Amino acid sequence: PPPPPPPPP
Amino acid sequence: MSWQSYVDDHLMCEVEGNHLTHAAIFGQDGSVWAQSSAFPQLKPAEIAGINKDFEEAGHLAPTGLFLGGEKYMVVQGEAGAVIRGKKGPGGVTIKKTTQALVFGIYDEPMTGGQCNLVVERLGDYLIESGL
Repeated sequence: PPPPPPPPP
Repeated sequence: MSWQSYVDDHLMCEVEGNHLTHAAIFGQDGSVWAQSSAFPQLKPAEIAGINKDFEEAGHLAPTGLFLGGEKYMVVQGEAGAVIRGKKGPGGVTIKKTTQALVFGIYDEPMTGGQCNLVVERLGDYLIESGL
């Protein structure tokens, strides 16, 4: 299971 | 923000007038987090060889880096961190994060340096984000 996508730079 | 937009907007974006041909973010288990529309089907042995090459630099160099069965010559990389390959005028950069693998595959007229720029800088951001 992929972790959540981090907030975009 | 989705994993797909990370590929679409931060890997497949314009770099000095050029674009990657394929790009993807993989978990180190070999699962796709997101990939471009025609990113090669990576074999389990290709993922295992990539993981081993990061753990032991020089593992793939004498035999070649393989992506979807396509052979790349291992060129200069960063031990434990960045794999770089060439196939004619094209090539590939694989940047390791703590949990993932960031892929970028390019063709001429895009250069290896432009591919390194987009792939390694996104991988750096994911590392700095705890991934």
